[PDB]
Amino acid sequence: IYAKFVSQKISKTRWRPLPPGSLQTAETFATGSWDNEENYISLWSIEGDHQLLCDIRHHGDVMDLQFFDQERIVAASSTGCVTVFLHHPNNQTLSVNQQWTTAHYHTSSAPCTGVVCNNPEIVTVGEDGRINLFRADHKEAVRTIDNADSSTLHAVTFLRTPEILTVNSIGQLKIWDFRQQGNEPSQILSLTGDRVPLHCVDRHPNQQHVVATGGQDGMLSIWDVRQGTMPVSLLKAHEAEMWEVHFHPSNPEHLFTCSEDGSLWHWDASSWLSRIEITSLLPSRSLSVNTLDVLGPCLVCGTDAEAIYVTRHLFS
Amino acid sequence: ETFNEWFKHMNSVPQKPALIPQPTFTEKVAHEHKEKKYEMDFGIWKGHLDALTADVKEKMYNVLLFVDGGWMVDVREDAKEDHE
Amino acid sequence: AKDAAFATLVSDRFLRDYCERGCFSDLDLIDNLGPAMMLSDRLTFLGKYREFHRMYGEKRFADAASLLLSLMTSRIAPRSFW
Repeated sequence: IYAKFVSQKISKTRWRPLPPGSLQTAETFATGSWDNEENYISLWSIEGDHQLLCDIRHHGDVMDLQFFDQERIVAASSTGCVTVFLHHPNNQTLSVNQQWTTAHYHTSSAPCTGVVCNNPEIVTVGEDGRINLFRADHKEAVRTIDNADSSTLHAVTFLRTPEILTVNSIGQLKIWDFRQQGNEPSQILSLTGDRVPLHCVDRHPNQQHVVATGGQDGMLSIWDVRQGTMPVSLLKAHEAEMWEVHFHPSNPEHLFTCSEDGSLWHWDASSWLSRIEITSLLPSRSLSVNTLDVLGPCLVCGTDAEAIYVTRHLFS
Repeated sequence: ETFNEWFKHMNSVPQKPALIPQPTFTEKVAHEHKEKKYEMDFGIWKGHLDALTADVKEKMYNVLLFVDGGWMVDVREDAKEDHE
Repeated sequence: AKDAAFATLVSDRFLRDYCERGCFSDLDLIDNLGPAMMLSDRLTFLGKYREFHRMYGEKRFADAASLLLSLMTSRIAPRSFW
């Protein structure tokens, strides 16, 4: 593993998707700067080293970033503008094709929380309780669920098409559908009380009912969508709030999670619904981390101390 | 203890990539990835080595240039007869 | 896919389509072609040619282009556009 300085607080880190049937590892990865007066969304490309390819200025703090395809990258700003940074695959340029400025607003400016990436749609959520479902080459959204909850969303995970599951700030996980009538959720799964606040939500690649989430206490909760309304396993890990948490797409036993204390633990259960081995990839000293990406053998993450750790040999 | 740690950190630098003649398509990508990782590994090893050297230099300076006398020098000259 | 016969043909087609005017553009900075190691290191000639045609740095770009041409003319990247 090796770190690289960029003089910018990275708020998101997502690796680029490979082609169909490719046998190589992930070489390109995107990043998102925040907590500054001029946020930018550059894209790096690989002791190891990495150089910057293209960059573009982004208005507002990039709260979430996800790649929709090989040349499309959806980004969630802090002003409610869900601008999809469609990267040009010809001259290798970062431009903007489609953008939705009225995706999250208060009738003020509500900041966009999480944003899912599924071809060919665009599921996102904001602080105003609006679950929009945009698509490609569309001016308006196809479905907008205006939730009347008192809390605010922080993350949104999609299990099956087209029913996603978001997490509020009260530790509850509500499941909604884009083709359903009304603005109420079908299922509601919360924890013990309303003091804990979930910030990350991700489902398994093989199991559509199992999903892992992280509260504001550092305990990784693995709940199910057809096993009551509570968590099946609640195991503590860090001491601060859980930043991002996502498992690997190749193997479902390995799963990484980031916290607000400065520790990138990588759990290895080689089932989550049932002795798990945890190994921290980064040490102390460094500040808290924002997000972390995993694409088989490579691992890219971003810290708050203007650092970006990259390791293309996680199992070698 | 600082000098020993600095020596142990300097004696464990990152090695270079294993060059192989007549490589294949996957071998070229593996060598490129190894060379890209080495660009950061060598930098981190140089930074840690420089930090350890700067710490060892300060430790040696504090051990040598000691205030009120020096290294193993009694400031008081009114003790007993301790010739040994 | 099956073997390197398709990759070599694709590389030859890309090299023939790029060389058509004074500046070898067309597929500039849009080649990639990354697969494993043996199937990925063979696409270095096209990348070097694209880098020499796009940017130029004193005689280094000319030397790189000459080296790529000498490597392609040695019964490597076919022999149509060589």
